[PDB]
Amino acid sequence: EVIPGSTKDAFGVAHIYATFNDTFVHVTDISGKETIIRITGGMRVKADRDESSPYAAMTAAQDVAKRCKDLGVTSLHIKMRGEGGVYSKTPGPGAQAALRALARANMKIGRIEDVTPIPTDCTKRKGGRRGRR
Amino acid sequence: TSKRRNNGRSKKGRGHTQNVRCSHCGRCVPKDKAIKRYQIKNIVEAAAVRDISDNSALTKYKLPKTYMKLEYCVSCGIHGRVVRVRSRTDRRNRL
Amino acid sequence: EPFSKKEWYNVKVPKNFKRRTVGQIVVNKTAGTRIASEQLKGRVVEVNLADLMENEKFGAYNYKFKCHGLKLTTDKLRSIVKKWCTLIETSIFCIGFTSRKSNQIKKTSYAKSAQIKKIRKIMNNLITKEAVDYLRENKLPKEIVAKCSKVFSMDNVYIRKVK
Amino acid sequence: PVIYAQVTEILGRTGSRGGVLQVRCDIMGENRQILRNVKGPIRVGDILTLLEAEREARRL
RNA sequence: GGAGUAUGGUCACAAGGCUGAAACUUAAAGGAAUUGACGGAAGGGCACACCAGGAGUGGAGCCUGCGGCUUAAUUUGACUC
RNA sequence: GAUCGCUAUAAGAUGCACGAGAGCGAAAGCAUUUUCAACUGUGUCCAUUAAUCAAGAACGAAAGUUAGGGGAUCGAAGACGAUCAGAUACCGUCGUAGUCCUAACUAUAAACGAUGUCAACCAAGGAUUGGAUGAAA
RNA sequence: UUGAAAAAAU
RNA sequence: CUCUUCAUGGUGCAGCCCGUUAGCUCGUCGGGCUUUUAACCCGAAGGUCUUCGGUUCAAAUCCGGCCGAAGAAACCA
Repeated sequence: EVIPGSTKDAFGVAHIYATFNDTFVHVTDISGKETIIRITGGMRVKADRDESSPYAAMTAAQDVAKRCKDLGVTSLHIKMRGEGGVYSKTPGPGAQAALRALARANMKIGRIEDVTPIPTDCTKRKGGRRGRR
Repeated sequence: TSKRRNNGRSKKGRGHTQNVRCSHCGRCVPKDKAIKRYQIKNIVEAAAVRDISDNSALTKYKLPKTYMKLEYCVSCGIHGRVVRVRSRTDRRNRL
Repeated sequence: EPFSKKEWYNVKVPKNFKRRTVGQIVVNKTAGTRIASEQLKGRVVEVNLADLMENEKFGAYNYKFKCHGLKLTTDKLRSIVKKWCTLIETSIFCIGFTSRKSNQIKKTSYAKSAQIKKIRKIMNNLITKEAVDYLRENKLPKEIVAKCSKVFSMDNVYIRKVK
Repeated sequence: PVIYAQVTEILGRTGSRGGVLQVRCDIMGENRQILRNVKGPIRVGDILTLLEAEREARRL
């Protein structure tokens, strides 16, 4: 009937980290210290260049939905982000693919925030004066 | 010879301005010479904004927007079609 | 079975803040270790004043609670940044901006360096003395726009962080 | 499990040369707009068959 | 052009900095704009140019032209569209 | 037990968004908040005390030198993996000097407005930075 | 993603 | 002496510890791409998988002496 460790309806926090080389769909509880299920883009594909494709990101956001249902998690807060430390602050193509797939799997989407870490005053950046030629 | 009267920059009464990093190349470009573009975008795109509204846990939640300012160099601003080569008379336009 | 029961508990906020239970937090079970290691795990962050004061007029903040502080949401901080004005910030962190006028025609409204310091001395002499922390909003970045309006016009005055 | 859609308008041709048409379709089950990449001759009147309707073919 | 090089002097721990030729060689070197051509530069259209295809040729036997080889001579013109 | 998530700690460096054909400085240069110069005002004072300057002197980006401290990020040299006919390069990973501070040197830049300093005259227009002076509370 | 070269005077 | 491993075109590497008739590059010849050369692509030939037996419906390929190299360990005529 009910697996051990599950509960009734509960709220989780979904951390959708999407670069141009991977896509992390990681969900925890409101505390953030305890994580339920984490599936990346590369967990669902056998090619290194497909680790960022929307299909891989959308697929990895479907097992997270079904595992959250098993654990009793019925809603998720979304914190989308990309590798925006000193690099491009734009999350990759897999950021939106996972979010729509999460909602299309009959899950309640709570608040959504862009927590891409912008630097107040940063360090040097890779590339040099002439950049990446 | 001289293609631009301002020499492609926007500095007049100063001698030095701090460098910044190009958005695409990460290349050191002067602050006044850089191509400044301010972009406003919703976090959830228009194709998927509906699907979130079908299953929302809040009453009057409005989806926020992303606020980022990007700076490009001339070499990549042209390549990315941010700016284009203009006519000799059309170069003087500033609108 | 990775989970294997574990245990789910409840979070209580102080008795001044309407909602007194936010949600569940998972832990391990008793061993040579101890489950009251729900201490210092006080990093539960709720959009606070839209999900716990049960009213979406406050929905642009964030709180955290030890078992701490408050912070403005990232979306709100970016939105209130204007291109052709002056940003004034001090330290509790409060941030404001010079405003326009109905009859004003010129594009830029920049404050003088001396005028900036006047606004950054009033703003520090009323955040203390009004140093519970007065709770809510109750509109007191309001004698910050009525006390500095004798010097400059200001609209987007907020308290962005308390540590 | 195949769910059909009705072609409403044609946005244009893409895919290097002209062999793929971008059309915005609606599913007669729930009147839901969807954008797909269509291979072959198509016009406004006829409908389309979609074995999968979870993807959006906006192509970045 | 030789060349900011040789030599003389001077400064520096040094790298080098400052001053600074001649022999010899040569009808040009160079500046701004014009027209054309070209661009692995941008924009707009077109062609069986390609796409969706059909028939194929290239593989085999034979006919025929070209090169080569041969011979007394194997007459010769044409060699990307 | 990586990538990932939540806290706490220590140094190093940096100073986003505001930030602009805006300001200051002789030039180089100057952006977290808490001695000098300049304009304006003037029924103040001196009375030619001024301008340009061989020689001479001070300041002078970055890199570089010497000796300490620091050493996070990035990274001339260098070591790998690609690409290539080759690649000792562009591309990816790692990484010494260096990048930061102190003391002493160095004195060169497309050190450019490629436009020496001082003075007189000089068409039309919008706008801006800082004062003064009228109206507008 | 790779694209090196085209002897002198007319 | 005991245990273990390997051998394949001119060359170097593949191959299935069950098996049904052996490949990838360089090397040779010819053709294709190019206005031409160099790069680039393709086809053919090139070994029958050290040597002899069993193992069966068939063995580079499973097992045995034999070759001819390699690693560890031992040694009273």
